[PDB]
Amino acid sequence: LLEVPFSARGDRIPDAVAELRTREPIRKVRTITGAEAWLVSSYALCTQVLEDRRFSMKETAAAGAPRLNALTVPPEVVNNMGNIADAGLRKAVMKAITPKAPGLEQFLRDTANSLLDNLITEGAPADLRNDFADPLATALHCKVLGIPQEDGPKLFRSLSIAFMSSADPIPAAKINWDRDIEYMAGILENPNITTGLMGELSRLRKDPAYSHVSDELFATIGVTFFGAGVISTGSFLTTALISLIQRPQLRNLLHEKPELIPAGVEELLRINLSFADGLPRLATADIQVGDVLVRKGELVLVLLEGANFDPEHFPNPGSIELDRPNPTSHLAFGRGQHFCPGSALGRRHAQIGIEALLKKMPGVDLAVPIDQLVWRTRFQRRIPERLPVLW
Ligand code: HEM
Ligand SMILES: FC(F)(F)c1ccc(-c2ccc(Cn3ccnc3)cc2)cc1
Ligand SMILES: FC(F)(F)c1ccc(-c2ccc(Cn3ccnc3)cc2)cc1
Repeated sequence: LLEVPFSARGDRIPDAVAELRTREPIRKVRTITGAEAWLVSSYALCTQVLEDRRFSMKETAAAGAPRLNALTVPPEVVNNMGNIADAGLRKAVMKAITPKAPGLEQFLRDTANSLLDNLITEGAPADLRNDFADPLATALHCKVLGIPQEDGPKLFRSLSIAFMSSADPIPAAKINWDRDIEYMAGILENPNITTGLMGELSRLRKDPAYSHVSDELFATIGVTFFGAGVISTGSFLTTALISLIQRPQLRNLLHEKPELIPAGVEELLRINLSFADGLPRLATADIQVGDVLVRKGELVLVLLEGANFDPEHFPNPGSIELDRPNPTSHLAFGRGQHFCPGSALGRRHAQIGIEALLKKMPGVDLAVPIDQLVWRTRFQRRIPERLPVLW
């Protein structure tokens, strides 16, 4: 039986996705746990699944369900956004993580420019993942959360394990989870934390209108938004920079006309292979999806690059076109109930990171042949361990 995932490489889509989309856009596969699942790979069917709440994210955590991979968080946390909504906290969380907070965009620029200055001073080769994209992501999310910049690196080092995609439970994941929860609980008791997401959560925690919300949920919001945000933005920016380096004509165009960078980033989002696995959902009813009657209790995997390279929806899908008529209709941030709450911040992180890099390193290029990149395996993202460049 066809095993997923197909390839950990984030620099090229396997030829098999297109043939699967054409012939079997919903197809039975085996996951790394040994469970069976339905892999959905066309734009039409991917959108159907994500927009039908009966395909439940929450129920993927039920005991005895077929699993894509092992949980790395407590089962209740799989429903974290539903818990946030039920607590009446959605508006406050969204307001705290907008890229339009005063001084945040300028903080992003100053930080990106400082990171790039340090690389230039040290001399090529430079590692654009470990010494640019991930530190930029980490610094951004410390500022967004309102926590000390010096705490970022230790929090960041949990993520190589927290976002593993493993057949079995991971002992280190619980060690790091409990420790990072204790950190965020301490932050909520820290009177000097008055800004960002944790500053706001700290205030709502003492507000009688939120008296019933548990201290547990408040800390969980901090841990999960730091982790999801840092791993997602660092990983997306890293693999977007590869796609840009691989396209010197686009690199030069965006350097010459940086007003096109937002449109470029939107296409880089569309063609991005950062998510290593399909998005998992558990059917809570018998539901027809294409030629398959998905049965209650079965696992469905929504393959984002299946949708995003679907030639029916995105003609010439492998080509970056800055003037498509449906440019944000990609699924890089998902779709439906669980659409990424950090999408605006993720866009701005990448836009500013690319703007700064192209200004400082207009001649940026890989310093090793592309096949020498080492792609992380059994992880929820596809990323190179190091991204060596010259300029
Ligand atoms: C380019 C950057 C990003 C990408 C590509 C991305 C991608 C995604 C996708 C595809 C989903 C849907 C998962 C699903 O439906 O199963 C998602 C959800 C989520 N994202 Fe992002 N994300 C990014 C940035 C961020 C940031 C900056 C934050 C927070 C600061 C964040 C926090 C979350 C959270 C908490 C969820 C869970 C939503 C839910 O369970 O309803 N992400 N993200
Ligand atoms: F909202 C957040 F906190 F961000 C959040 C959102 C979703 C998850 C999630 C974790 C795993 C799986 C799949 N899976 C594997 C084994 N069992 C279920 C699906 C969803 C976790 C946290
Ligand atoms: F170990 C910590 F650092 F504490 C840690 C552990 C796990 C998470 C986590 C947050 C969300 C999701 C689901 N998810 C992925 C992309 N979008 C949603 C999975 C994992 C965050 C932090």
